[PDB]
Amino acid sequence: HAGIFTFEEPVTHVSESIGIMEVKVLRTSGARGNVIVPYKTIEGTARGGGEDFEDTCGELEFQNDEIVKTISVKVIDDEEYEKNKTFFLEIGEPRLVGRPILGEHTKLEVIIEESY
Ligand SMILES: [Ca+2]
Ligand SMILES: [Ca+2]
Repeated sequence: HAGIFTFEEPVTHVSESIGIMEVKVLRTSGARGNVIVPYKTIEGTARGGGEDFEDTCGELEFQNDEIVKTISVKVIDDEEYEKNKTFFLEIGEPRLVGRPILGEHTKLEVIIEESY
């Protein structure tokens, strides 16, 4: 009963001026025990390392009966006019600290919409 872990949706649009994007990870079908869920950002046409966004990777620890957590990603606005750019987040194999598992949405494409 350890849970099935998922993003809300596989694609999201955010403004280049959003500042901080807050991405949710949901636990469904069971909330028993402490579970570690790895996550990471991956570049698309948007560049990481603090250029278009800040690299954000690590692990979420869900406590017993905890069913939602947040990954906060810094999205960096600029003064250039360009096309919309993309990056990704992924969640990795969950582990107890009966097994927890990944659910429907395990890769998320973020489309950063030019703010002008
Ligand atoms: Ca930029
Ligand atoms: Ca821009």
